[PDB]
Amino acid sequence: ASSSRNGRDSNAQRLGVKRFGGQLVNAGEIIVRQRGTHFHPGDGVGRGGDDTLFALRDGNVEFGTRRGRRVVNVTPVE
Amino acid sequence: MKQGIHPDYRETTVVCTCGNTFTTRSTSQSGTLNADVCSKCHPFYTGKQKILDAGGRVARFERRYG
Amino acid sequence: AHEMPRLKKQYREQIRAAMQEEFGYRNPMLIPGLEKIVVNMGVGDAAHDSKVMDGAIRDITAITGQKPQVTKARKSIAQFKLREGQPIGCHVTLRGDRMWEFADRLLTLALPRIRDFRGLNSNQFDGKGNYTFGLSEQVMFLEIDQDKIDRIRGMDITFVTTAQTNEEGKALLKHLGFPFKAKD
Amino acid sequence: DVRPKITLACTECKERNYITKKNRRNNPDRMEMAKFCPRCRKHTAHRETR
Amino acid sequence: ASTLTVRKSLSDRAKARARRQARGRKKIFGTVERPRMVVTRSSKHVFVQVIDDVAGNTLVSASTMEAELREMSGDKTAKAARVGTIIGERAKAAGITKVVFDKAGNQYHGRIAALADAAREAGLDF
Amino acid sequence: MLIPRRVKYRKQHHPKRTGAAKGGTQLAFGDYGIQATEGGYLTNRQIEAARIAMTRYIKRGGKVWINVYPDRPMTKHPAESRMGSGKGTPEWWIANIKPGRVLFELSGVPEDVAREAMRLAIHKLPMKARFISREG
RNA sequence: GUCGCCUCCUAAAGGGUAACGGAGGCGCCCAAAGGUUCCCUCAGCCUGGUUGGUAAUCAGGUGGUGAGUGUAAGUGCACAAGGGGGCUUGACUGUGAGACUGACAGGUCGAGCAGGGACGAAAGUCGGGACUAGUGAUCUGACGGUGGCUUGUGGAUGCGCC
RNA sequence: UUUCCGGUGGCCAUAGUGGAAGGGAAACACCCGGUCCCAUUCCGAACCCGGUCGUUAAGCCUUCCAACGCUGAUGGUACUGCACGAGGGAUCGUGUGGGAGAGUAAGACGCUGCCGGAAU
Ligand SMILES: [Mg+2]
Ligand SMILES: [Mg+2]
Ligand SMILES: [Mg+2]
Ligand SMILES: [Mg+2]
Ligand SMILES: [Mg+2]
Ligand SMILES: [Mg+2]
Ligand SMILES: [Mg+2]
Ligand SMILES: [Mg+2]
Ligand SMILES: [Mg+2]
Ligand SMILES: [Mg+2]
Ligand SMILES: [Mg+2]
Ligand SMILES: [Mg+2]
Ligand SMILES: [Mg+2]
Ligand SMILES: [Mg+2]
Ligand SMILES: [Mg+2]
Ligand SMILES: [Mg+2]
Ligand SMILES: [Mg+2]
Ligand SMILES: [Zn+2]
Ligand SMILES: [Zn+2]
Repeated sequence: ASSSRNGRDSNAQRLGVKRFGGQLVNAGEIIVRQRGTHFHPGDGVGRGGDDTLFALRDGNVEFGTRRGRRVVNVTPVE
Repeated sequence: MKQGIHPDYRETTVVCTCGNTFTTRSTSQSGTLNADVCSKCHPFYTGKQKILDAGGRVARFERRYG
Repeated sequence: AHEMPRLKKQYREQIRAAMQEEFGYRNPMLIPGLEKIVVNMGVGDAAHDSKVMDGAIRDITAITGQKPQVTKARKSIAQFKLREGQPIGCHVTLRGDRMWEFADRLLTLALPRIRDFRGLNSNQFDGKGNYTFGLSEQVMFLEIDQDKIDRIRGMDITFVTTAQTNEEGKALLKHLGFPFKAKD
Repeated sequence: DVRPKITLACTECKERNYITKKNRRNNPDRMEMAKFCPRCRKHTAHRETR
Repeated sequence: ASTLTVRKSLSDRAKARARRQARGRKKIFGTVERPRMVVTRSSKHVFVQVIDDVAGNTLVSASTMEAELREMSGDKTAKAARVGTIIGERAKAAGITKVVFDKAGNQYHGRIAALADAAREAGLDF
Repeated sequence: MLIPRRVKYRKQHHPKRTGAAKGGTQLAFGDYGIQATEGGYLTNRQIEAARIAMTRYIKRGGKVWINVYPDRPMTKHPAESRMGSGKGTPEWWIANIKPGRVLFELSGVPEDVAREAMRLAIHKLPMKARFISREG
């Protein structure tokens, strides 16, 4: 007969948004795993080596736009 | 400018061999310039060639028959 | 020395007066002028040896008076025996008084002593007042020696002028003084 | 074989502080680097071991 | 008026300086702790503003257009140095302590450098 | 035979057979049309048979348009073989037809001969179809 | 035929999801293709020009991303993460608040701090590479350092730790 | 206070692209030089410095144009959560909630904050 010349898939990477808008986070909490900057780091958000976006401070996550970039901010909690 | 990068360029006397001399400056070495012809000495735009063309078919007809 | 080149003074007085009277611009700083001279040399036959490039550098430095921009190959082409990064051309940009004196020396000395010289074409305009022409030889420039040339080479001389249209650029170059014929 | 592992040791205390890789054709000779020696407590010159 | 795109039909120097300014602003941002010191350098004057970019409002500013600096005899670099001294004095008056310097698309050289060094002499922590 | 010059993927999932026609529900080329009232897969051989029927009836007058192209490859399992061992190779080329899709257009021919030619062509298609016109 | 890893689709707009389902890649490479600082904009098209032609090199206009990205694909990047110049070794040592992701072994991101450095005028950035593959637990043994232990004591020897 | 204008942000085309006309008081800008700090993988073109002469020609700014591009309802339709129903079958329909894309009418020749200059 014949055989299948496909069959290989990589393991699941479980990317995506981990903390959504208005969610209270600690400093250092990961907000989104991503490849590239689909989201950019905003105010109080840092970007990791693998483009992970993490909270630089305590507060609430918000998603927005800064200039032309789609950003994630962590607004300090009042 | 920089030192030790460019060739020597000093004052120079020239001759155009057509009653023309100038006080330009050129890259030559320990001597003078002797050029064949200049622009004002040239026969192009002073009108001394008048080549046009030679297309007298009827002119040659009349010269060699009449 | 401290003396404005004769071409520059003649340009200013005669040519500015002529363009003001003949084209009649409504603003004083609209009269076109010579922006720069560009001497290019495609040295494409230098992928196999580098001494011909020493010759090219010497020839065009003596012609222009400044060291050239040696340009490396942009992209590799196999139809061309051409790789990437090998320098395959050299050009000199003359601006300021140097452009004027190079233009004067070219006009008075270089192009008139071409074999069976017949002027230069006036149909070589790019469409914005800038006029380019090519020389198949480099031996007309009498400021260089004769019995020590390595190999035959040519160049492209480009006049970039601040002339909006082709007609006033042609007028500018003609009034500066160019051998212009009436043939194609 | 073509990109081997090379050990960088301090030129002061001969301490095999670092290990990295090179090409052995692009860098045929031993590599000098300015690394930090935990023993010498400062930045010293490190050389590939021979 | 700050559109993210560089407006076309701008002159070549204007386009280049706009690109340089936008690239400089990528890492420079003025907060209350460290406001941004922007020096706008034209062919005649230097206009300095210290800005809290969070609120988008200028805290203090100085220029060669002020009354006590039109008559002052000096060079362009000397006038820029006097402007740097004045802006440092005004920053100390308003309680700024430290600023982050923004060359606004120009090279840190000459008039801008003299302004920055004078502001540093005045007591600015940068 | 209508076969594409090339396709990006030769092994594709079956086209969806759900929903009314997404586009091409109105005459755009000819004066009369065949409109599909049922969905299905229209192979290139059926398209060719219908085209031959119309073209042979109408003879020399007018033009015929095929609004649907069979650019969907359908694979075939190796014959007499068990299941598995990969997907088969393409065997048929189909167009995915939905109710209300104008399949063929006809022009330059009066209404009765057009009606007869399109009746002949419709008797070749695997789905139900009807003759349509531009409101006369 | 396949067996581990990476990318996309199937996968039903969080994540996950199978088949001998559909496509491809990896078992590296780079002392710069790493760090930092500064500068630059492309491909394509049109026109003019010696060799030179569609396409080497030059000039003017137009062109916003269709070029490029070490390497598959996807997500990104023109603010460039793409092109170039200068100086460099952070391709660090001791750490790791807090998190993401797996039954677990494990995989991944990480603020702030000290030491000693690189670049910058500074702000600052740097614990390799735009990101995600380029990898192998434990046992056993080996080499360098250190000197904690050593069967009566001192050595030796052996072991331990990194 | 107001008007006009020079910088510096925010929204990131309702803002742009294109066309027509007009303006420069301070400012801006081209512009004039290159001696000096500094520079071009050649060039004072650019970067940098000294001036502010000349000029509003271009940048910039004001106004007009819906032209290209951009924004864009209401209603309907597709689709769909839940509950059902029909057909021999691909598949289809209804109740109850949600509800596009396209298209149409239409909007639109930017909105706005701070600093400064001139006049008021
Ligand atoms: Mg990184
Ligand atoms: Mg990494
Ligand atoms: Mg349609
Ligand atoms: Mg999903
Ligand atoms: Mg789902
Ligand atoms: Mg399962
Ligand atoms: Mg390493
Ligand atoms: Mg922790
Ligand atoms: Mg992984
Ligand atoms: Mg430190
Ligand atoms: Mg890089
Ligand atoms: Mg065992
Ligand atoms: Mg014992
Ligand atoms: Mg350790
Ligand atoms: Mg709409
Ligand atoms: Mg609606
Ligand atoms: Mg709608
Ligand atoms: Zn002569
Ligand atoms: Zn050491």
